[PDB]
Amino acid sequence: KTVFHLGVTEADLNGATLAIIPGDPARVQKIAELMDNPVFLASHREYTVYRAELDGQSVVVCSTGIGGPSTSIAVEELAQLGVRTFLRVGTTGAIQPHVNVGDMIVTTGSVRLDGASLHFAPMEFPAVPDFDVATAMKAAAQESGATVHMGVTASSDTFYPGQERYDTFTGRVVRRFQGSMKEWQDMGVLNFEMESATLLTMCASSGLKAGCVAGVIINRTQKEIPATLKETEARSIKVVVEAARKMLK
Amino acid sequence: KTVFHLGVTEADLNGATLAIIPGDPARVQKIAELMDNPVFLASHREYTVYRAELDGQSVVVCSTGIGGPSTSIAVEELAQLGVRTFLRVGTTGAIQPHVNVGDMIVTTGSVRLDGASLHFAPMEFPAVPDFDVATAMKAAAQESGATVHMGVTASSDTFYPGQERYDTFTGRVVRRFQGSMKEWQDMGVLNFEMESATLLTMCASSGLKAGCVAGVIINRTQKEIPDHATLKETEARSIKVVVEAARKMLK
Amino acid sequence: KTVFHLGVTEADLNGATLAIIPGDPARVQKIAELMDNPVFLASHREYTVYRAELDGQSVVVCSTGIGGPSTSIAVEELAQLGVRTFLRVGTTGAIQPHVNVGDMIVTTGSVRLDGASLHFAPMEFPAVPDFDVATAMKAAAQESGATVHMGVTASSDTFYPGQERYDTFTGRVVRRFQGSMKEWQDMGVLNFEMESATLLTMCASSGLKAGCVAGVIINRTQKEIPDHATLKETEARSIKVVVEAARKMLK
Amino acid sequence: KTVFHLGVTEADLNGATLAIIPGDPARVQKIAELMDNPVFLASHREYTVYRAELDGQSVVVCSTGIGGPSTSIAVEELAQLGVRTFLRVGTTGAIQPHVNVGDMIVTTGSVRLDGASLHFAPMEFPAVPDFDVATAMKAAAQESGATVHMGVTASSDTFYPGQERYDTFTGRVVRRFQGSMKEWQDMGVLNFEMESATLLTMCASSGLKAGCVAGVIINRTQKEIPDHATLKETEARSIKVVVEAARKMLK
Amino acid sequence: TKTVFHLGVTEADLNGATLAIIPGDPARVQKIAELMDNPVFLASHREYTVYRAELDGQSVVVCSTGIGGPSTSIAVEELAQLGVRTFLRVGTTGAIQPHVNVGDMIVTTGSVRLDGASLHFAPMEFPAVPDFDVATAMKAAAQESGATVHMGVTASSDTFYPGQERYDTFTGRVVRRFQGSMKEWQDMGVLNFEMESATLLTMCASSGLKAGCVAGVIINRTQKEIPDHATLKETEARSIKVVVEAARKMLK
Amino acid sequence: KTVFHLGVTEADLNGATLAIIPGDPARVQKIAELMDNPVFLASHREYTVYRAELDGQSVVVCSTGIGGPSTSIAVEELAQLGVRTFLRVGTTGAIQPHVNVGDMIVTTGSVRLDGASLHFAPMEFPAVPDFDVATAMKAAAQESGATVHMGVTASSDTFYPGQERYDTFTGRVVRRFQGSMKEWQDMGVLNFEMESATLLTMCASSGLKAGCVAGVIINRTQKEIPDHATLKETEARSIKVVVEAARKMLK
Ligand SMILES: O=c1ccn([C@@H]2O[C@H](CO)[C@@H](O)[C@H]2O)c(=O)[nH]1
Ligand SMILES: O=c1ccn([C@@H]2O[C@H](CO)[C@@H](O)[C@H]2O)c(=O)[nH]1
Ligand SMILES: O=c1ccn([C@@H]2O[C@H](CO)[C@@H](O)[C@H]2O)c(=O)[nH]1
Ligand SMILES: O=c1ccn([C@@H]2O[C@H](CO)[C@@H](O)[C@H]2O)c(=O)[nH]1
Ligand SMILES: O=c1ccn([C@@H]2O[C@H](CO)[C@@H](O)[C@H]2O)c(=O)[nH]1
Ligand SMILES: O=c1ccn([C@@H]2O[C@H](CO)[C@@H](O)[C@H]2O)c(=O)[nH]1
Ligand SMILES: [Cl-]
Ligand SMILES: [Cl-]
Ligand SMILES: [Cl-]
Ligand SMILES: [Cl-]
Ligand SMILES: [Cl-]
Ligand SMILES: [Cl-]
Ligand code: NA
Ligand code: NA
Repeated sequence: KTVFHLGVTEADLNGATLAIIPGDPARVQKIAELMDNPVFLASHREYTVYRAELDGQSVVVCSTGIGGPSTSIAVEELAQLGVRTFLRVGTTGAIQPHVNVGDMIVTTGSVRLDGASLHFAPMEFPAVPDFDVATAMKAAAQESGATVHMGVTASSDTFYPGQERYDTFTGRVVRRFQGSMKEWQDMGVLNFEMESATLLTMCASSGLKAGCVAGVIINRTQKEIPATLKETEARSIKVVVEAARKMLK
Repeated sequence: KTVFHLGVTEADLNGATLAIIPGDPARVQKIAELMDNPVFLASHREYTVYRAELDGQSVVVCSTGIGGPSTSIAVEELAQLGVRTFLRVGTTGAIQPHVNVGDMIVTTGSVRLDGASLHFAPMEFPAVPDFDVATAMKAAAQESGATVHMGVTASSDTFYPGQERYDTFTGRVVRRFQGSMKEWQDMGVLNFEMESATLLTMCASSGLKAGCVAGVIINRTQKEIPDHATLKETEARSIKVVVEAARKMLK
Repeated sequence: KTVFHLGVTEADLNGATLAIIPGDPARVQKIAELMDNPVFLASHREYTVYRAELDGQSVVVCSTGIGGPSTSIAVEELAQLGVRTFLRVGTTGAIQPHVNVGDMIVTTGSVRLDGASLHFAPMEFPAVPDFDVATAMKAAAQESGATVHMGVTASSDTFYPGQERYDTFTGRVVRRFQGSMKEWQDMGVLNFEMESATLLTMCASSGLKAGCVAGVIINRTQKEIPDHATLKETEARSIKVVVEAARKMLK
Repeated sequence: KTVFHLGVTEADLNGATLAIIPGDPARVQKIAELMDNPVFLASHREYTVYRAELDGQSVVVCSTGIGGPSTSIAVEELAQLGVRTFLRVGTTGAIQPHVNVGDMIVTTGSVRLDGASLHFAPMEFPAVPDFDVATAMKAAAQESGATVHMGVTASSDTFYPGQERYDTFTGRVVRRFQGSMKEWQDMGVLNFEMESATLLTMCASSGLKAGCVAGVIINRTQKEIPDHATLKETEARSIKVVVEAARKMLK
Repeated sequence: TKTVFHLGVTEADLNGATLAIIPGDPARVQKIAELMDNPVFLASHREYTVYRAELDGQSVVVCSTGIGGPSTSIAVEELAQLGVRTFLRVGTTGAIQPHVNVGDMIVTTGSVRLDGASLHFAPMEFPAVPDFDVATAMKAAAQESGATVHMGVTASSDTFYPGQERYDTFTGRVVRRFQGSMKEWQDMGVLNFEMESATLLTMCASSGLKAGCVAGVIINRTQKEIPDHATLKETEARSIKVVVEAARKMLK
Repeated sequence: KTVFHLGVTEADLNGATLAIIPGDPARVQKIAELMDNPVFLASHREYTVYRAELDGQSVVVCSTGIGGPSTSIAVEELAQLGVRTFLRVGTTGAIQPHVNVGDMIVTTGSVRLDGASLHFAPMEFPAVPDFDVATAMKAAAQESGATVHMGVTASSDTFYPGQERYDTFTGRVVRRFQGSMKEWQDMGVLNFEMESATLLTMCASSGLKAGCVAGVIINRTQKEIPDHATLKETEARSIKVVVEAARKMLK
């Protein structure tokens, strides 16, 4: 009736079966403001929840927090309340030189460098989006006029060593991750983020539709920031909202 | 010059950048036969290579044989002569009761129950089709008015124990694969085949575009295997779909 | 300001080399209020930061959010700002019959059912606390008058399947975790939690000092589900115990 | 009493309990031709099947195609029809400088770099020939008067990256196989082929006798791709040797 | 009237002992029991030399384990069938941190599992951790000796040579897995190499038994590969006194 | 110039290139006394070392103790002093109903249920004997009139749970090994033993010749402790066979 972490009920969702799930609680409201009749529902820990409407239909907006453990909680509890479709929006670091700060990336498969995904399916199972959601997300991202890239995302449990950052307190990166970036680069992996491997594996093995779209906020091959930036977020959230439109009507 | 197993040259392909790759060599000619200017190129081991023309472009048809290892040879060597897109057509066993004998399945991702995918990318890497190919194949399948499913495929190095078959010489399945089919069923996996995990992982980690479309020849929830007039028909429909998909890619 | 997520500088910390790291941002304030001169520093995403004084020395307080990935960012950036000692306080589910709601557990080693710990050390490395931190935590816990258990904690990347919960949307639990609780019971594992394996492995392999203490808010084996009052007293006792442990660590 | 892929009944094999299993369908006839009363039985996909006699007893010749997946189908379906002894003959690449082209190698254990073996036994189980078969093979190989080597074989699911070939479309070798040849070479491993890991594991764990003998068609300390001048002579020796090994098994 | 397979002692022989001291080397069994009260030779079979003694009025077993977790697991299991619940290992170890000297004592607070037999008790993710009481008793016994005492992580290896990344061997070869592992353990703060603690701690920690491991540093791997003779018996002496003191504290 | 554990020199071995390596120190003298000129050399920890002569050649006899870690030190240190061939004789527990107490088993391959084998080669490498040594051992066993079985041996790092014994202090066997005996049984594994996986892998990957023969002292379909008289009988057979095997190697 009423879930452990989210602090909402089935009634609060008003028949919603699609969710937009940004990482940052501070983005939930932003996204809801782009839809119709946004209403605040609840906020507990990293879970801020809104209801809104698109084309006359209920949509839920719920933040995940950073990483797959907290993402998994959110997805499962919305699912218990009737949600069947999940559209993730986020920020990403690009690892290809042809990929630009400001570009959108739609994830066609994730490399599983996370742990939560294994709580749903064995390593050999693909971290793959629902086909309709990936489709809708590509359309939406191209409709924004930005450059869009479809493809493989490296989904890490850490922001630092698992993305091979060396500018850290120790300067160390464990063997498994030493040289990992060049390896992903040669395989044609586009980008780094931290939630998609869990999300996609969990959804694809559990009877749920999911996808991931992210705006590129940094490129790891050049490193340099241009600042501005907020527009990338602005574009990201317009695109995810658009994608939800296409899933609905 | 000449690639080692395929026995063809760059000139032989006549500028083709796309391939249809069935498993069965018998299918190579039947597929070429549906396009323009079918030309036989080579038959070596399990590799029978034709050239043909679609919309004024050369298309290669090349069989892979059964399993990832032999497929991996076909792809790599075709790639060396300049092929960049690979459309696999194969047969499959459904493991969902709603999926009927005759339906088509376009793989959106493969469970890697194979060995050869590991020779290209580590287990964590997704065995996923290139999105355009998968899109092309969906459209082609729908437009031919066939029941088409999009989903995850379990892609196994064996036909028997790795697909949890007990009607065998020993009757025994190793621990890893005992109860495995039911697990795949609970997760929503649609089908069993033997080549896609290798194909998809290889291509996606190598700068090549690939997809896998397969005709359902058996449903593993029913006991009784379907007849000859259905097998031959499934193959016929399947061949049509992949060629139509090839057309959509070329433009 | 000098770190990506936490948005503080080392100066903001006022000398602090010890941090108390609860999971819930809401509890950051309550912990700091048990000490001297609590000061709000920042709040970004799951990360709320306070400093305060214990016996005239600076202590930072910083939420982790739920799970190893968010925990790991907080620890690294706090380490970047000179923090060297990490006192984790949390809630836990018990799996031993002899451990009752309201007891304290001090982790002497974590079962690594997480993924982020593998980003600092391969699986064979022990998820173990700094001995000094564990000692201090035990002495703090006993001096509270509470019942205190020392032992192994199962630290899971999920709240549901990885803690073998079946009260879920699918009701399904992957093979790896089917029967996992029974196995942990038989092995004498004391409790389930979500951040200890990442924290302890990270610190033990990075020249940093860490321990974990948690209040038992449920016993999964017995189905002890407690009052809001009990839940409150337990939370209160935990926070108090961790502040005391902090006081013992301080020179 | 029939089988899915092979297209032959039990009667067709006329009581045969032993099969010679080359990889290449074109070697089936040639091996059959060295025996008595050879009869073509069937051909489907990579499976070409003959029957012949040695010393008044029936023997099956069946190609397996390239790799363990296609091999496992063949071995399983022969086994269903009463075959118990499997003698594989193939071509191999030698990785030790002291092994010459034209030499014979009898495998005494395989490095399992395949995937299909896992479908029969977990990785810890050795990929080991039946002692008798391997004895017969050694004897037959010596009698041919080529140099014969007994030892460990690396059996790979790929021709290219898993045998550390770099003259490829990408030139890329995944971390796991990057430096693998220098490792095998330093462990005294003798050669590379693609089927023995699957064959040996499968039989050794399933109540079946098996071995693998191979003609050296290339020395990998020299070149990557085999040249045609060589294939012809080494083949000739290989196929006589394996027929001699079979005669010896039958008594 | 139970009499175990390898040890060849009975429950009666232990006279109620619930604590054991378990050195690697049979030569040390008598030396340790000789530091105790009323030592009695019980049995010797294979690498298993067993004595009984008493300490602050309670029976104690001394039993060698031999080298490695396989032989250790047999001894621990068989002693447990006979009522033993607490196990204190003493041994030798090689230091891998520059600040740790020959002569120092190292008390293991957790082991890197580079063994095989630990997996026969618990899967890799389970921690090879001592019982907190024993480690405490061991810390305090060790400090009591006026040796420098170090608490930390120990790499517990199934080999003396490649697993501890020794190159001065027959082949000079080290398999990929252990190529450059020493530097990695150094970088992570790991203190020392030895061969029994992962099996011992994982086994007991998952089996309702109390265990710990204290070891004297016989070599520093920043200096040489092979351990020197002069250091041996002085470091042996202090080590066996430390373990005897730790058992006292355990017993009360 | 000496070795660290064995306390012997190259001089002490007097040119010997073959070793007989039993598990039990007690056995070393009894083996040596079956040859010419036995000479006690050293005894330190579990390593008793003798020298003797067989057909005018020096032979070393060196005990290993129980388990692969102590075995590995013994083989390494003997090899540093120029030993190249190692023949293990040990005791074993059969798991097949038709193997009797008293019988000999020569190992053709070991299931690697140990840890130390991984310190010389990764899991996929086969744990297999030198074919010459295994041939010598089979011959030595047949000619002495004992029953010999050739086959696969499960080589375990523990006596108890790794060999799926439940009559233990806990009655607990970890998931990995629950059901494993039946699995080994069903695959045709002959026996259980603790040293062969380490020895065979280490030697096969390091240019040394090795083998393992074992006297069956127990059958797990029986679970009985044998008579003093049948135990001593078996040991006498075991050692006679290994010495005869060593002789065939020197001829
Ligand atoms: O290079 C990047 C850019 C963004 N993120 C995202 O940043 C968030 C944490 O700040 C995570 O949720 C993750 O998805 C990365 O992990 N790496
Ligand atoms: O149940 C089935 C039916 C068909 N196939 C496909 O059939 C071929 C062998 O018959 C293989 O290439 C495989 O991809 C299966 O794997 N399983
Ligand atoms: O049975 C329990 C009880 C508490 N927690 C803690 O509760 C939080 C989830 O709400 C996590 O941070 C975790 O540490 C569990 O994971 N499992
Ligand atoms: O260097 C070589 C030489 C030959 N083969 C054998 O070549 C066949 C395909 O050409 C396979 O069956 C394989 O066993 C190799 O794998 N590698
Ligand atoms: O550098 C060292 C020093 C000592 N030991 C210990 O030495 C004993 C055998 O010599 C083993 O028990 C092992 O624990 C090592 O493993 N490495
Ligand atoms: O059932 C048995 C019988 C004997 N051994 C052997 O017995 C010795 C220990 O008693 C070890 O060397 C081992 O190789 C077993 O492992 N299992
Ligand atoms: Cl976000
Ligand atoms: Cl908390
Ligand atoms: Cl062949
Ligand atoms: Cl010792
Ligand atoms: Cl023995
Ligand atoms: Cl039993
Ligand atoms: Na094939
Ligand atoms: Na030993």
